[PDB]
Amino acid sequence: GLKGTGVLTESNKKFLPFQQFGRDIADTTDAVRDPQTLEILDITPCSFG
Amino acid sequence: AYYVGYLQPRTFLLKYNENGTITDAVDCALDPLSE
Repeated sequence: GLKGTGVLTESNKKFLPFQQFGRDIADTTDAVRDPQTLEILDITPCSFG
Repeated sequence: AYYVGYLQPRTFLLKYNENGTITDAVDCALDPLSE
């Protein structure tokens, strides 16, 4: 249900075993857990300028 | 010995570390230094 647009790179984030989302400075989701493999995936929005 | 506290609606500033662990907190309605 979390909708977004970006590149799904490897996060290198140490989530606690209950945690599902990662936030850094705002309401953006910086890192997200894979629902199937439980791999922690980064959310970086696509390149812009 | 067992301890019973009670919960209040209260604002905190939580110190997350680099590992995602909450290491410290400020009770924002404790004393005016905390405000």
